[PDB]
Amino acid sequence: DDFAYLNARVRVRRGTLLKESFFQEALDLSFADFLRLLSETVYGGELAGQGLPDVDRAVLRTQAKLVGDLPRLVTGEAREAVRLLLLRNDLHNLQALLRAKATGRPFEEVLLLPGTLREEVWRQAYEAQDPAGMAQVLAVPGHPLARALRAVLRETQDLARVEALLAKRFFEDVAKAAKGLDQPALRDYLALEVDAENLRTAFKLQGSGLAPDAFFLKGGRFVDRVRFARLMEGDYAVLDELSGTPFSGLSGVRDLKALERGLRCVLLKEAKKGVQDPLGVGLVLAYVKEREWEAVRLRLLARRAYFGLPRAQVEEEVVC
Amino acid sequence: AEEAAASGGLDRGLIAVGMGLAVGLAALGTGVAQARIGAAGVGAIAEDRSNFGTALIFLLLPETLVIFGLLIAFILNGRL
Amino acid sequence: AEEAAASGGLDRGLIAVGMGLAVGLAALGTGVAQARIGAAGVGAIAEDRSNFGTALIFLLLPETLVIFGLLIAFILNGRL
Amino acid sequence: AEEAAASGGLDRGLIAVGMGLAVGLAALGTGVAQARIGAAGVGAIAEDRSNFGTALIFLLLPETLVIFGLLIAFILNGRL
Amino acid sequence: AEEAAASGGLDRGLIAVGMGLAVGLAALGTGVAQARIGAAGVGAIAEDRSNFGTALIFLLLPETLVIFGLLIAFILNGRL
Amino acid sequence: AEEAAASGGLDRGLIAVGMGLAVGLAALGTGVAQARIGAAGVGAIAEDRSNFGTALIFLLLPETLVIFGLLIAFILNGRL
Amino acid sequence: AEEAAASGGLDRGLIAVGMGLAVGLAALGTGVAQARIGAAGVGAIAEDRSNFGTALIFLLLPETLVIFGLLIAFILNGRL
Amino acid sequence: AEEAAASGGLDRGLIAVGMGLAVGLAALGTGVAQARIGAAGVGAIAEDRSNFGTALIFLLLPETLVIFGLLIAFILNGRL
Amino acid sequence: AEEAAASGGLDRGLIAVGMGLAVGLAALGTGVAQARIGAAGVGAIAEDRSNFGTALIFLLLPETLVIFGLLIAFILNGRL
Amino acid sequence: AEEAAASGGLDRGLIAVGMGLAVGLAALGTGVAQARIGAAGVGAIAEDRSNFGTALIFLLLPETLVIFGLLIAFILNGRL
Amino acid sequence: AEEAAASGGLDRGLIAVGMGLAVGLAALGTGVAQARIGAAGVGAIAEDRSNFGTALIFLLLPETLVIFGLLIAFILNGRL
Amino acid sequence: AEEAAASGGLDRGLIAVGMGLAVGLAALGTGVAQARIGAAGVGAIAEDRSNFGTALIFLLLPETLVIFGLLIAFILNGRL
Amino acid sequence: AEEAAASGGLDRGLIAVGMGLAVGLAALGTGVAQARIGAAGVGAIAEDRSNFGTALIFLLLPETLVIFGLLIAFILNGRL
Repeated sequence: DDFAYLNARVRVRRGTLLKESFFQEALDLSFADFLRLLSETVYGGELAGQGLPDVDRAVLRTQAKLVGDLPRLVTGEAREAVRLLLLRNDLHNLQALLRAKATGRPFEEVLLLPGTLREEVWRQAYEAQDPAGMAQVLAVPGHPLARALRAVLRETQDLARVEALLAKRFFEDVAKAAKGLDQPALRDYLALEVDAENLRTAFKLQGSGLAPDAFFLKGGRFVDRVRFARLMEGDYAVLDELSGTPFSGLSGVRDLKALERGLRCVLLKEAKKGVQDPLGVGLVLAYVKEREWEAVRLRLLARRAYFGLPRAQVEEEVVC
Repeated sequence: AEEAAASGGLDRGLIAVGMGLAVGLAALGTGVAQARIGAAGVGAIAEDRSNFGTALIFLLLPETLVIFGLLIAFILNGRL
Repeated sequence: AEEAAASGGLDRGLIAVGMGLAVGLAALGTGVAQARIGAAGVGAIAEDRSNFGTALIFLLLPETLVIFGLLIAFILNGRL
Repeated sequence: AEEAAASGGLDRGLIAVGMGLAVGLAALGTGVAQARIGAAGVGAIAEDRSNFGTALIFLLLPETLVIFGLLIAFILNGRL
Repeated sequence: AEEAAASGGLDRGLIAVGMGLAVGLAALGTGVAQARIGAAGVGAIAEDRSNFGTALIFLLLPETLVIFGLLIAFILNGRL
Repeated sequence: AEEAAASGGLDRGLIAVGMGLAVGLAALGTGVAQARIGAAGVGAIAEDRSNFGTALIFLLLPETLVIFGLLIAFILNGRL
Repeated sequence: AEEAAASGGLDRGLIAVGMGLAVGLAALGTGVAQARIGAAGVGAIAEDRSNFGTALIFLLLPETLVIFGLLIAFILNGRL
Repeated sequence: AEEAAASGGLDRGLIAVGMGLAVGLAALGTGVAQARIGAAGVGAIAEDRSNFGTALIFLLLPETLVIFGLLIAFILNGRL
Repeated sequence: AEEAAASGGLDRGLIAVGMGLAVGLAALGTGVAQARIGAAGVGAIAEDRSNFGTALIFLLLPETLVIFGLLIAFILNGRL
Repeated sequence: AEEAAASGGLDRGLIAVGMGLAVGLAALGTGVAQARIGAAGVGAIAEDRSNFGTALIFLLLPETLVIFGLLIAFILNGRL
Repeated sequence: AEEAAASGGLDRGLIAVGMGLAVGLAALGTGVAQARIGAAGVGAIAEDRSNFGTALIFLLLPETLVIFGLLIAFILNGRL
Repeated sequence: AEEAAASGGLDRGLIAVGMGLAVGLAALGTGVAQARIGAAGVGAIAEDRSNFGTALIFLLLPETLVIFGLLIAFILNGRL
Repeated sequence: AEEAAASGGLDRGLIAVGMGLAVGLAALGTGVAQARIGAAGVGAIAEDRSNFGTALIFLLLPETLVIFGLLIAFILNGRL
């Protein structure tokens, strides 16, 4: 098993993470100067073309070899712990894959990177012609996200529903396993991920007339059914009573964009102070949030530069 | 030996050591078990502010094993 | 002990040593196993709020062991 | 046999220490084993309310080993 | 025993070996427990300040075990 | 052991001492091995609903270890 | 044993040998209990500077575990 | 040589004690090893549902060490 | 012991065993406290060079334990 | 290794105990060393069918501790 | 002098066990304590070569426990 | 005893039994450490097919301890 | 004792038992540190050759611990 070698491999990698002062420089640059800067970094090391499709691809391929190769390098008890983190990036691939089989559209225009399910699992799944067979091919790597899929697929074959019940059931699955793999660092974070999900499920489905109890799943810290119901009526006075959590910063805010920005920045923060717990999954935890967030800012800074958008429209979203 | 006197030679004392093994092992195990419940407690306090009580009761449960075992020990290592 | 502790002999000291492994095994095993389940249990009452009772039946499982070790401890006592 | 040095000489005492060894190591191992299975079983009950029986039949398997050891020993140290 | 002169007992020396086990293991265990609640407490403040009280009530519980152990050692050895 | 109260001797006593360690450690190892396989095994039985028989046969293999330690420990006592 | 001066009887020696087990096992327990809260404790400051005090006050509590183990040892050793 | 202490006295006594350690430890290292391979092995049967044969053989490889230690001891005390 | 450099009694050798434990074990506990907190301190410097000190003050606290072991050994071998 | 008279003897026992240790201890270290690497490594072949040759050469490096201990053990306690 | 022999003695052997605890246990705590620091040290040099000095000072730091333990063993064993 | 000693008997035999503990513990630490890394190391070989070797050499490094310790016991147990 | 060319003696033999504990434990701690760091060193060279020298220096550091445990051990036994 064991994170002893694996943590060590990641510590060398934390050396080539992009510090805050790069994005600071990049805003001052035009697209031509941005491109010269980008090539110094490790995302730059996969670059294959000046234009936009190529920037999206260099970023993605950097994430595929430095982050998406982690579950293979461990096994067992190590592997389950690392796997839960990786699983969110796999769910994104799965939801798109499930949707290409079902609505008959090509394999293309989806997210592919390795994680827990390999590239070949997604190709064999795609080519499967019965949803049940599609499901056994997915169940081969082993993970809680299969077991979550399997139960939802028994109730339904409707696209929109499978998507929602899979996500709900999946975070519930994740939580139980994670609580049983211990460590304070992971527990604090898990709580925030669920709390953030809860808020966020409420925002995405806002005003659809639905049940507010459906947007609250266990794992919480301070949020409950009533806050959800008020929130659903359109009242944001609930967020103004929400303190003692690091979402203290959501108070007095009522725009969906500022609210959701806020949750992603909070989750970033928890993970960045998990490096005072680098033992076990703590360090990897911090490493994945930072590679993800970094990749996102280079894509936003590249878009902002190419189309000559307003600076303040993106300067605020590239810092927490 | 006895739980209230200094009577006994070597024979009686050997009995003391042997009964002493129950108290050590049991105490060892009750201590490790309380720890799991204690950490588990973060979810109980976090999620619901009424299921903090369930956790209070849980920490109380491994202690029951040690105090009963210890009672057998005190008695039989307290006979004439 | 065997049938004494304060007028006891060396034969009884063996019974004492043996009894110590037996209580030690009961308290240790059941306590550690019980805590695992109690710990898991927080999530089980939380998620499966109607089926809280299921988690409690689970908790009962190791208890069979703590009573068996004691039984043995009792058996070993008052034997030659 | 029974512990001795002046209540049945060296001969009797050496055997006595020897037989106790088995029960101590086996008992250590068996305490841990129940915990690993019980922790696992909660995931099962959560998922399906037909797999409670499968966790129980698992919980029971390592119990046999120490109680079989104990029974053999019991014969051996219940006699002269 | 006493530090002063007012005790003697051949039996008591054997009682000291056997009792050293119980205190030592109870402090080991109580400590391991204590830590889980204390790390959990870090989380409790983080989650909500007002229910620092929840960390406090659970945290009291492993203390009982060492404390209990200290009294058992005094009764068995050192009472006179 | 075959003999341990059906014959006395220093000679026997030693054989119990050396060979006693061998079964106890084997009995320890079977428990931990069986348990682990079972703990991981709950996930297999849950998911695979027609590949469940494979988990059961694999779970049976550590039993061999305990029988091996016990056969050796038996023969050598009471002499080969 | 003796407090002042080294032991000069075999009985005094034997008590010393037992009493050591309690201060050793405790000493170890203070150590493990400090580490989980201590490592987190830096994190306390980090997250919230104002509640640096909250982490320390938890860490202090395992120091108690050693002093309680010493006091039993300090009294018991002086005489037999 | 054999394990005795009256078919060779004090000279013999040392062989019997020392040899017991080789077997006892052979048994500990094997026992724990079996658990690791078992734990990983579950994945392999789930993944490839017809590569059942691969998991069983990998597991067999630690058994080799107990057959090695347990025989060596047996041959040597088999001389007499 | 207090008297031991090149010869000494059997008795003196026994106080040296028991007291030896107390210090050795403190060093052990210090190292476990240090491992966790030390490792955390490497995170802190990495992030910000200037708050090497916070890590250092938290770390300074398990040193106290090693010093506590010394004093137990010192008093009990023979008072200054 | 061998048992005979010219690979046997009382003289041979003193050699046999020491040399016997050498296989046991080498066996201990080998079982744990080999297990994790072998657990993961058989797994690789299950996943990726181009690591099987690598896994076999890799596997023998932890096997080296038992093979080493075995050469010492065999030669010294051979014939003459 | 401090800690020496040339002739050995029966007294010395018991003295030897006692002094052996201190170095052995301290080094075990030094080894683990370093090991964790050592893992974290890869990270310190990696982020910045302006914390690289800090990483060296952390690494030197767990040595103090082992050095301290050498000293306690020499002092106790060479004071009259 | 050995083939490079010509001092056997009860005297060589105590030393052989006793010194045997050291190699066994050196093997234990070596064992646990080689295994964890070796498993992660499979992924290393998997990645580097031209620098596969590096992984192989890192495995060899803990073995250095076990073997070094055997050679030290060899000197001690026979130097003629 | 002695280590000039032999160490035979029942008395010396006692010293031999005592020291091997200290070697054992010191060697055990070395195993965990050296291996983990050595794996960590192979990752450092593979990503960046600008940290190839740090990786090498870290490997050496745990070697001192195992030698300390040998040196004390030699010292009590007749010196170097």
